[PDB]
Amino acid sequence: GLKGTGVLTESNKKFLPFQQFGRDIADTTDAVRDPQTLEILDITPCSFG
Amino acid sequence: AYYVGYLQPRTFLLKYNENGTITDAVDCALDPLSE
Repeated sequence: GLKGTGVLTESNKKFLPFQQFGRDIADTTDAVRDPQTLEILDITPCSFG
Repeated sequence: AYYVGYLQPRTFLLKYNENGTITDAVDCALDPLSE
């Protein structure tokens, strides 16, 4: 249900075993857990300028 | 010995570390230094 647009790179984030989302400075989701493999995936929005 | 506290609606500033662990907190309605 979390909708977004970006590149799904490897996060290198140490989530606690209950945690599902990662936030850094705002309401953006910086890192997200894979629902199937439980791999922690980064959310970086696509390149812009 | 067992301890019973009670919960209040209260604002905190939580110190997350680099590992995602909450290491410290400020009770924002404790004393005016905390405000």
